[PDB]
Amino acid sequence: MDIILGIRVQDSVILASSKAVTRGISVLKDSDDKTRQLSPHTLMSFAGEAGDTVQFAEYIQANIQLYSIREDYELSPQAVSSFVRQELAKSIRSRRPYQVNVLIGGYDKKKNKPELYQIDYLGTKVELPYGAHGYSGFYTFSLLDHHYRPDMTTEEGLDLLKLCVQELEKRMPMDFKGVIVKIVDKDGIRQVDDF
Amino acid sequence: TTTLAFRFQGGIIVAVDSRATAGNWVASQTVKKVIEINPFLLGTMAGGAADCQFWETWLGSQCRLHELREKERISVAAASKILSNLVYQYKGAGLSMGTMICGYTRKEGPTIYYVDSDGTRLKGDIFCVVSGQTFAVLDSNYKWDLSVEDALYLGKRSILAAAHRDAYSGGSVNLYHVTEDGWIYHGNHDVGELFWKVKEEEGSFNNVIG
Amino acid sequence: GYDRALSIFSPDGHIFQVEYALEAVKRGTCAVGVKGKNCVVLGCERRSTLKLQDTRITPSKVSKIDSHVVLSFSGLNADSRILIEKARVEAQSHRLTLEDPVTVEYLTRYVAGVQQRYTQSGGVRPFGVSTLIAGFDPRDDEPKLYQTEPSGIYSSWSAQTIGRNSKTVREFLEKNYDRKEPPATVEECVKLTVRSLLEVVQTGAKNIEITVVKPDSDIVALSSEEINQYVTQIEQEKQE
Amino acid sequence: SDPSSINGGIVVAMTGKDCVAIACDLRLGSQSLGVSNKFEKIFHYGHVFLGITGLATDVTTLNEMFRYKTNLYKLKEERAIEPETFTQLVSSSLYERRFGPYFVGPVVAGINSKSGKPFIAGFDLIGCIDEAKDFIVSGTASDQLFGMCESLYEPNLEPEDLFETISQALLNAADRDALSGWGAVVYIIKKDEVVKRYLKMRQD
Amino acid sequence: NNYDGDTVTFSPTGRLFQVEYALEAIKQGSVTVGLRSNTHAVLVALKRNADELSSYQKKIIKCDEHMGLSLAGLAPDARVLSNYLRQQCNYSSLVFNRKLAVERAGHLLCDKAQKNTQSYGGRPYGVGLLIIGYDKSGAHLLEFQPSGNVTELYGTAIGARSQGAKTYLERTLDTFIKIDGNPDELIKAGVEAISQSLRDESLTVDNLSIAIVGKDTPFTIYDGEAVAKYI
Amino acid sequence: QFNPYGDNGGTILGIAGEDFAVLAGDTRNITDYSINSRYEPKVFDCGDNIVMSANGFAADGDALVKRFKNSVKWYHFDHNDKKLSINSAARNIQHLLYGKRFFPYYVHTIIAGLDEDGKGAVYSFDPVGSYEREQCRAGGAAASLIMPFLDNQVNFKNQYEPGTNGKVKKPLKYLSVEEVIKLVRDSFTSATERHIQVGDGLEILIVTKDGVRKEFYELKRD
Amino acid sequence: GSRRYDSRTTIFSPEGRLYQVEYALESISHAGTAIGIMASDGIVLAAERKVTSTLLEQDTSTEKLYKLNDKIAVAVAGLTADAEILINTARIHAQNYLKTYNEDIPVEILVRRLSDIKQGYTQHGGLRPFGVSFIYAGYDDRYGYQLYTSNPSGNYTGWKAISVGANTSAAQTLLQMDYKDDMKVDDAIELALKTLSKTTDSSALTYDRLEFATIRKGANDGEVYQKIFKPQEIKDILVKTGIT
Amino acid sequence: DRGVSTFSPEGRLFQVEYSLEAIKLGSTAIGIATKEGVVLGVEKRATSPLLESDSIEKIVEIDRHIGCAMSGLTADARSMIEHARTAAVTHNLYYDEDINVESLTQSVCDLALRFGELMSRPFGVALLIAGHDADDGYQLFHAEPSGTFYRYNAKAIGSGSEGAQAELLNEWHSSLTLKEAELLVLKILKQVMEEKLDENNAQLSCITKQDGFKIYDNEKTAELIKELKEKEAAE
Amino acid sequence: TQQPIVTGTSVISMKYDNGVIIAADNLGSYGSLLRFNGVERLIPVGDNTVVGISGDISDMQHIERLLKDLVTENAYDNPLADAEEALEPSYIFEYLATVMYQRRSKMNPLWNAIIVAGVQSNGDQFLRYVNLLGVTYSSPTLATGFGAHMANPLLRKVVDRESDIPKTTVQVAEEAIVNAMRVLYYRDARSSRNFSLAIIDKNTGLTFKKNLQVENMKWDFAKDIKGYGTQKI
Repeated sequence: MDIILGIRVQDSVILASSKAVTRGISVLKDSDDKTRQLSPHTLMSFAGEAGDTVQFAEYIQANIQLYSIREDYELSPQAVSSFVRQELAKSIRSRRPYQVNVLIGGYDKKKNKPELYQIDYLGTKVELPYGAHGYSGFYTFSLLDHHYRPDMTTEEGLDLLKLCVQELEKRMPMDFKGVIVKIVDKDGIRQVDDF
Repeated sequence: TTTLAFRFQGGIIVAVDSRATAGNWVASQTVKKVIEINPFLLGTMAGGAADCQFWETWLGSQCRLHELREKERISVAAASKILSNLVYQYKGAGLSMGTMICGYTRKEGPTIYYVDSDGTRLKGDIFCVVSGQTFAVLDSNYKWDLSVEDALYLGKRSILAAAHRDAYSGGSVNLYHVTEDGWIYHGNHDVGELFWKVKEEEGSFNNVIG
Repeated sequence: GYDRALSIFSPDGHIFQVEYALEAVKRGTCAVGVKGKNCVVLGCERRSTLKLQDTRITPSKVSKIDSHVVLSFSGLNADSRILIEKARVEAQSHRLTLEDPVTVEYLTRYVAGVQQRYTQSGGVRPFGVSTLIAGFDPRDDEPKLYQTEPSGIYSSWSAQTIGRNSKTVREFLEKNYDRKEPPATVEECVKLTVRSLLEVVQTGAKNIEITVVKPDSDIVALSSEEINQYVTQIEQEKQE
Repeated sequence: SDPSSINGGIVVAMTGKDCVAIACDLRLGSQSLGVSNKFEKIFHYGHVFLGITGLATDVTTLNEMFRYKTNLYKLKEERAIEPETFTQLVSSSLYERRFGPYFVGPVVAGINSKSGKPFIAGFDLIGCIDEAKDFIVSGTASDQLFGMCESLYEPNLEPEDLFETISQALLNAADRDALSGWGAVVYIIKKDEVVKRYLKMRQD
Repeated sequence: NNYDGDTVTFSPTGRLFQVEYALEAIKQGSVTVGLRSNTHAVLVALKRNADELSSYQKKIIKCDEHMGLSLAGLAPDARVLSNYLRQQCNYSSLVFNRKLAVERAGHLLCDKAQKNTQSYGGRPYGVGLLIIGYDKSGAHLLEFQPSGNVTELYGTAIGARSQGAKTYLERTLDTFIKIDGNPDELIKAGVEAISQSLRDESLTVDNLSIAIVGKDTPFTIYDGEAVAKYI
Repeated sequence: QFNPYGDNGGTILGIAGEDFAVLAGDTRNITDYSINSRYEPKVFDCGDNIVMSANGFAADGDALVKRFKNSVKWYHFDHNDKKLSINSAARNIQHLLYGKRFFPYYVHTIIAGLDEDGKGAVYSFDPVGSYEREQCRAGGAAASLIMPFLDNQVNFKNQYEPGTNGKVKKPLKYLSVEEVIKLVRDSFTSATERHIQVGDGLEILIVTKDGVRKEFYELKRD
Repeated sequence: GSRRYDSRTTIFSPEGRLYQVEYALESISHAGTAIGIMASDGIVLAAERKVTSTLLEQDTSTEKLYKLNDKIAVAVAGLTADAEILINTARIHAQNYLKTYNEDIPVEILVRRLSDIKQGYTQHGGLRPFGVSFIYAGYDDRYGYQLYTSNPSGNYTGWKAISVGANTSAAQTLLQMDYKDDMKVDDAIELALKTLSKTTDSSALTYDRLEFATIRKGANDGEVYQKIFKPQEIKDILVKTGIT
Repeated sequence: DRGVSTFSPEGRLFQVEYSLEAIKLGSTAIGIATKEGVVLGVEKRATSPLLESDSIEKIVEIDRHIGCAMSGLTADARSMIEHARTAAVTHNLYYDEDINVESLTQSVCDLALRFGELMSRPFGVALLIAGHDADDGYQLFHAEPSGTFYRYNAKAIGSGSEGAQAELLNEWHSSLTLKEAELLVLKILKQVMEEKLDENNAQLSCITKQDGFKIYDNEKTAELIKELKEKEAAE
Repeated sequence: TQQPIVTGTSVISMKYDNGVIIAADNLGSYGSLLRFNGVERLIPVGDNTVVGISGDISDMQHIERLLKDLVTENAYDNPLADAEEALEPSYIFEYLATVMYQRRSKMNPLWNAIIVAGVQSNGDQFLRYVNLLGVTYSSPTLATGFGAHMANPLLRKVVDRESDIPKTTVQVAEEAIVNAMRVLYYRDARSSRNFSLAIIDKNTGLTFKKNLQVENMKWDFAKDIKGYGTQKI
């Protein structure tokens, strides 16, 4: 199964996403990036049913990029998360629902605060210091409950994230071929090459 | 069914078997599992034979319309996404398709996209489908700096490896070399004759007597 | 539904509703496009009959269609919004399906296609709008400037103007714009665009808007003071 | 599998002397896994309070829907909606999805601004109204809440006494339900003041 | 005058001017002749060129193996009505294993044309058709007017100067009806008939279009050096 | 529940010669263990020197052949009586079959004729319109009994040159129409002995530049 | 058929004008004057009710000033019934935006949507346009205090001060003369009433002929309050500013 | 007013006859069919010297074997070209072959009379459709907004048509070479054009069996213009 | 999709030298209950065609109305309705075959097996079968349901191939049919003694025989059968 983790530290939001794409017993890819830049200060990670995940993520990207051009303004992460939730809440009662789970990490330039939103395929949304989707939540959550401090620096958050991944690599039956880590802060979105 | 596509210095190698089975019955040993979409784009047949043929012939039609309207060769990214978007409309209806969309453009270089009936679209350096399993066969002798002659052999040898072990793979190997100026057919090789020659010349398949 | 054929042929082979749409464009404030060697500049007239205007919030005359393409227009402001909305949707739709932003020529061809459709569809009148569409194709440094009109015809221009007194500013551009050597720098191109509007505008105060589009999605609107410096330098050279 | 017990959580409402109380737990889960301890299930539109238990996506959707509808009501009526009228709107809204319902147990609490009469109501997922004088219970520990309320409740309790009763009814009911707890909120509602209290409780 | 603005308006004398104007488009059209015996039915059509560089507009359309027509007036309208006959012939074959009777084909063309004369927004068909066929009751010739009036005839002509050919056939009636089991002689009579409608121009090899259907003859069109025999 | 499909048995055989093609079928029509007819033709002249058979569910087979024959008639109308080439016919039949992808024609389709170079052509289709050009294809009940024999006696598979000990394959010779018809007749005689759905009669349509001609041979009626 | 009786409400004149838009604007010129003035610390909406009666119930009467949400109000000039159709549409769009994004609709987005509806009636459908001009007074946290106008054409523009309805030529000159950028709400209130008092076709300006509203951050701390003035409150501000 | 589909007392459709007047105001387009190929030439007629003339597209590819020149309200042609390309590709998909030039032309002409109270008016543009198929070789067709299409050995449309057609009447013979046809189109364009013909205000194209449809480079056309000038000065 | 409720059993038929014979019993069965006895399942169309129908009787009554409507429709604007443009057996069959296949293709069949017996204009015998699946076939003998299993074997002993048809007289053909109806009465638990028989002859036209009974039955041997093995009384 796929790992998508998010931790919101003092001044940023970090998203860790498993690189593995597996269909049945064969591993299709080991370098997959389960992320879409919605806006310059908003990143969305996604895990779920094949096809649905990328189709949903790209559709949200197109809609947020359209809104950006039309108003020459960046929607707040809260606004982007509410839009994404409503799209998912529509799809559950649709003919064929999107089986996609998302983490939305964004930096709010007005409030100068990082925000992390967890939304499941039903349109269940919560704002948390840290979150995860799937089996990974069970393993990781208890570790983050102990170590997490709200005034943590980006480097401390990466260390805590690094600890989580090592633990998951040991206890998980699946090989998820490592994670890609992206940081969302006031300066924007960047990928951590070293992990 | 065994279909192989990989990227190298000299472009893309595409290697497929030619066996079609209904249950234990061998319906054909002369199936063409490479679909010539147009002179620069190749598709591989896996899952439904009709689904792959029909929608990849349709893709060639859509690709031709794109070139008339925009007066430019369609990118592999764009060609692959037309097919992936179409099968996604039909998702849950029972389309069966696992295909590698292969092309070489100046913009992109050699590009392979794996396109799925489930709506999966993945860009990769190497894709193999063996009888209901797909992945990034032997993987031991593959390096980017490989000759066109050597790369053709590796694809041919890789299909031979699967054809021997897998009941639903066999007949012949069909070879294609994909370049920026288009694809080149590298012929039909009977697996029966290939096996004996490979065995003798390589020394391999010691377990088999001949 | 209302199906009435409003755009029809007259005995002399004219479509009056399309020609009367061009008259709406003639009444519109002047818009000018000038492409340099490594830039395109869009100049727009703001009629000074309206003061007490809030310039922060008032719809600007130049609209971004994507990060790399801009659209200015002459004619019915309300009509222009429908073409801008459709163009912005199509720009995102193209990125989503082709995995590449629209070429300037493609976006022009789409807008022009919409304008044409409204000249032989029942129960609709043509757009009272002509557009200047400028920008740079993805990963290309060659400047692009296109014009569309109500009929739906479009074409590429070294420089072009539309709207009221466009005849005068086209006269200016035709004698002042050299094809062999276009405005080499941003300065030269902006200067020539401001000069072309000063033939028609009246006061060089808040009546001239200038938007500079450079390669790789580099689009910036000049302020009042920045334009005022061009207006000052032009007339000081003229006093001779 | 059962939509009304995936996320878990409870709401209880009680009437007192010239006052009403409405209370909820703060847990949101994915079955056995607790996800959030800050998922409040009580909303207010003017002076009318709505608690919603059940599928969390529907709790959020119905809150957004009733905010929408009470905002338009106010603009047109030029006055805040009353508990009795809102109860009918909740019922109407739920029954229009008769054959594709929201998986929720809504609870209305509030005091009529004109009559001053304390009002509570509950609903099944398709909008059938329970207009009890005493108390309304909803959620995964509704049996436990019925038990607690039926013994603890007496009529015409003063606001500060009613607070203790509803608090002890919620806390002890939640502690006998796996999918409820992780904190609790109690609203004490009087004609022109509302006090909101977060309760200390076991976090397992 | 005031009553010719659309097909839905009767004149004070009970005329339909739009239908009469449609009828006028046929008169402007190039001449085409129809005539039959008891064994065969023949179409002869004078094709019209735009200029000396241009081709000669095709006049005869095959509807089935046993039926086809010649057109005079708006060619695109003939294409619509012929397509409709092809479909009705095809429906009869597929559903009932039955070749459509020429008389029933006439009834269908009448009813399709009529609907365009009683409804607002539409216009009458601007073409006349001569339908020939061989069915279970032998050889047939029909004349279609876009008024909806369809008439079974031994012979007729429509288009410019058609009156000349029509008078000739009216004289020859007793002769050409008896040309049984001789296709060449029946065509000769048709070519001699259409010759009465020529002025200045004469029948050349790319000018003349002939069709024939009969007892043991599928509907076949003759153009080019295939009609040189009859010039 | 109502089952919209049935099995009418029957076996068909298409072979492509150098300058000819044959499409053969048994004339027996069955349901379960009953014989419906001992002579119900299954191979049809469709015009333009094309012969067709859609073996399996006879209702779906009749419908497809009817639709294809109609497709030829309309191709003539729409394209100035242009002859429909066997390759164009094959692509057309794919679209007819794939049209009912989610409620298929329960048939195995074979067409035979000449290509545009005048060489023998056979095209084989799955129920949903997957198709391939082939030199040999048997379809229907006794296909598994016939194809191994044809592999051996047409392509000379597993046959080598005596005294070379399997170093030289038996060389492929161009088969005459007379030798192909012998192999067809022997294929159906063998199939009739070992398959209960095969028998009664054999109808062979032979396609050459001269046109389509018909040969009929009796099979055992048990 | 029916074509005979079609006025063709969506065609250009030979000069490239929209007949029905131009005639709708003529209609609006006879409507009671509405004035909007934007200050640094709030907005003023002032509007004249058209020749009223002594028996009209003023305290329950609304023909000029309407609430769209808690942050945005409109002043109406033209057919009141036509305005109410558009107002209800605007109220629904505001709530749709709030439901979707969980944020109050920015003023311009609401104004653009209503303007786009008006535009549609001028380009398709063969229906008459809405005989309505709106002054939009609103606040959002992007642009702060904003004044807009829209007219039957579906064109909209931003303003520091603007008038619609009767005697806009005279009203705009008077506003352009006395308006300054550093002006405050209390000053803007005085300007608006003084302008109506001079432009009015009535003998004198009284409380029973006016509708008045202010959007102020004069709401306790970091929030915005809409105040639709009561008949007695309009009478007080008329005495305060020294017009009665 | 009056119906869009109304017949005149002469038995002609008003709107069709009026659209033919719009086409007369169009820039000139000339086609010449030979046994070596079909040549298509157009007057570009730029409205200003600042208009980049290479952006004027009045010669268009429909398929590899079918080219198309237009005259009149050229914007109206875009949906006709779209339909023609779709028809050509759709037929190849269904039948694994090239579509006949006549069948493609017939498909375009089926749109023409689909107007009433379907589109609100006829097309205000005429098309010269040139192509090759195996059955009827090299072909040139004139597609009108009446829905009628004529085959032509040579045809001119637009403002200079009746003058150009009279010239084509004298010049065309069955033995013309492709090179002779090219010079002949350039000659007749130069005669009927207001401005002086050069490689920037006129455009050539051809369809051959071997190479298919090709729009000529300005450099290639410039050499044929220089060849024309010399051969006219040669007597 | 439905299930048949009131049902008719075997329709049997064969070609002879000059025409065709078709027969069917008069029963309408309601499961094991033999509810209706006066049900006519041979429906003549003009004087040249008889349509024999088995299976669902409600669907048969629908098809009966379609054929009655077909005769009315054919007579519209048809001066030769009683001559050259009269309904042929081949026309009536192709129509029913079209309807049957369309109805099965909408997954809502007419729950019937139909045999169309008649003589064409040129005097050719017509005999063809169609059922709820739209499956069609022709043979010198045709039968539905039990008839296929028991009638065909007996009728095929008279006409085993096409070349036997000219050698088969109407007396021999009728005898074979009447015997086959007796065998079906012995052995089909859904048959009745009472049946209708129709002869369509190219010379003597349509002869329709109602209220026919199975006769010359053998039962006497039953008296000698005692117990199921060992019993002697």
